[PDB]
Amino acid sequence: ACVFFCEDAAIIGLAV
Amino acid sequence: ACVFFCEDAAIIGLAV
Amino acid sequence: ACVFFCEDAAIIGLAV
Amino acid sequence: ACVFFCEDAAIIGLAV
Amino acid sequence: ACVFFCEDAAIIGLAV
Amino acid sequence: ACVFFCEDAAIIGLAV
Amino acid sequence: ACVFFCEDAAIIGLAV
Amino acid sequence: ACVFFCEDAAIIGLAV
Amino acid sequence: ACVFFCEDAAIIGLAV
Amino acid sequence: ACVFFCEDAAIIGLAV
Amino acid sequence: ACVFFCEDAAIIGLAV
Amino acid sequence: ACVFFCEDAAIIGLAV
Amino acid sequence: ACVFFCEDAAIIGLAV
Amino acid sequence: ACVFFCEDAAIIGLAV
Amino acid sequence: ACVFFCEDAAIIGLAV
Amino acid sequence: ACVFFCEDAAIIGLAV
Amino acid sequence: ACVFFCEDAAIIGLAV
Amino acid sequence: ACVFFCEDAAIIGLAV
Amino acid sequence: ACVFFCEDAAIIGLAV
Amino acid sequence: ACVFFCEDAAIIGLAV
Amino acid sequence: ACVFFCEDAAIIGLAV
Amino acid sequence: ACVFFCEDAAIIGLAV
Amino acid sequence: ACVFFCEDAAIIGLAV
Amino acid sequence: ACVFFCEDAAIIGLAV
Ligand SMILES: [Cl-]
Ligand SMILES: [Cl-]
Ligand SMILES: [Cl-]
Ligand SMILES: [Cl-]
Ligand SMILES: [Cl-]
Ligand SMILES: [Cl-]
Ligand SMILES: [Cl-]
Ligand SMILES: [Cl-]
Ligand SMILES: [Cl-]
Ligand SMILES: [Cl-]
Ligand SMILES: [Cl-]
Ligand SMILES: [Cl-]
Ligand code: NA
Ligand code: NA
Ligand code: NA
Ligand code: NA
Ligand code: NA
Ligand code: NA
Ligand code: NA
Ligand code: NA
Ligand code: NA
Ligand code: NA
Ligand code: NA
Ligand code: NA
Repeated sequence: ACVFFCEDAAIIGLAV
Repeated sequence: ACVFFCEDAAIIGLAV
Repeated sequence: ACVFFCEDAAIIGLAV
Repeated sequence: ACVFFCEDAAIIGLAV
Repeated sequence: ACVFFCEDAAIIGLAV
Repeated sequence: ACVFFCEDAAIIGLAV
Repeated sequence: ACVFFCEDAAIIGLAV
Repeated sequence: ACVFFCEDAAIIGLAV
Repeated sequence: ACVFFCEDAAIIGLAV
Repeated sequence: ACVFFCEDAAIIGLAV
Repeated sequence: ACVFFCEDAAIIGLAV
Repeated sequence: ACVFFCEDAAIIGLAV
Repeated sequence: ACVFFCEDAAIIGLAV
Repeated sequence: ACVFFCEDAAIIGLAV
Repeated sequence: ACVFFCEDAAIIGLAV
Repeated sequence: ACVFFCEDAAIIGLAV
Repeated sequence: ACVFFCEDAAIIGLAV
Repeated sequence: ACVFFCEDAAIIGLAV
Repeated sequence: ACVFFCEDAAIIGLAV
Repeated sequence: ACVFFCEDAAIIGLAV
Repeated sequence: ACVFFCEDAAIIGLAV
Repeated sequence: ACVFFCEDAAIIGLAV
Repeated sequence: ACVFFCEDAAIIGLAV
Repeated sequence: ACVFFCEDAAIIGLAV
């Protein structure tokens, strides 16, 4: 999996 | 948001 | 039927 | 491995 | 127009 | 929502 | 079913 | 060969 | 006509 | 560079 | 023949 | 530039 | 892992 | 939207 | 090219 | 906008 | 205290 | 002075 | 609190 | 799990 | 060694 | 190559 | 010593 | 100036 930094506001690293 | 194609197996586009 | 790509977030093909 | 696109309903990618 | 993916089998892109 | 592929010309994805 | 991409030419998505 | 996506309607992948 | 995917950066479908 | 599929709505491949 | 998308990592189309 | 999908065998995207 | 579409030219999906 | 770190050289986080 | 942070375990930035 | 890193507990990025 | 970056998937800073 | 990470889209460090 | 990155030299993360 | 940054030499992220 | 991020205030990277 | 973080003003990553 | 982030492609920290 | 990450222990960002 990879870490992405996204927002939809909090910007969080998501483990995907 | 963006679409990522990842697996952890099913490979799915995730809306992130 | 037709395939639509939708999400509610995994994007999946739905057979309509 | 190979990716297949199959109805499981949702049509998704599957890693074989 | 929009492109639809439909089957009646072959799945065909349709110019609509 | 669903993604459609439509000519607006440029053919682009559209989120509905 | 699975979608296969085959030609016999046109390359056709097949609902299998 | 290359794959082209053309319509004359159905949009067909062509093995060229 | 055929669809080509080009950019000049958004990649768009162009109807040729 | 890479192609990303994002929206902010049109979903477009961006050459980045 | 059919096209399968496989990797051993670049994912390539293989003509089977 | 445009992306083409061509057999080089492996079928790959090529930037022209 | 995820698939990314990048070029450095061939554009290929990389399993990462 | 997401932040990507790319170069085409300066490496910058792009809001996409 | 872009830097991605992935694991398959060590998590490393990959130049892709 | 700017990104701040703040404890909300979880320390997260916040877009202002 | 120390900050650790953990996830259970958002990766957050945890104050320990 | 302090460094803030802002964008108006490249995210840059700004010396304040 | 928020983390600020400031210098007066060393650039120091400050717990504010 | 948590990410640690440790010299193994190369300093890399490690998932625990 | 590992790098830890701790405060006792300044948040300091520590070579451990 | 290596990444440096330098003020050019904007502080940006630079590939050397 | 100083840490530089370099690659020859994984980007690693190098202790110099 | 450039930011360097060095230790003599604490790892300190240095404004150079
Ligand atoms: Cl139909
Ligand atoms: Cl695999
Ligand atoms: Cl949505
Ligand atoms: Cl034609
Ligand atoms: Cl056949
Ligand atoms: Cl280009
Ligand atoms: Cl913004
Ligand atoms: Cl402490
Ligand atoms: Cl200050
Ligand atoms: Cl995990
Ligand atoms: Cl390089
Ligand atoms: Cl030193
Ligand atoms: Na059917
Ligand atoms: Na039909
Ligand atoms: Na056939
Ligand atoms: Na034709
Ligand atoms: Na037409
Ligand atoms: Na053939
Ligand atoms: Na504290
Ligand atoms: Na200064
Ligand atoms: Na200060
Ligand atoms: Na301490
Ligand atoms: Na040392
Ligand atoms: Na020093």
